[PDB]
Amino acid sequence: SGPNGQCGPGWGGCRGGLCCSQYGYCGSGPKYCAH
Repeated sequence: SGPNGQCGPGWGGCRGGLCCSQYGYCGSGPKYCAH
């Protein structure tokens, strides 16, 4: 995953406590995990 937390086709997914946001950026919270 890129240094900014980029997730998706070529960077990878997010960490266990992290989730792919609607902007392709890894983050925590229900607003990032509960997409």
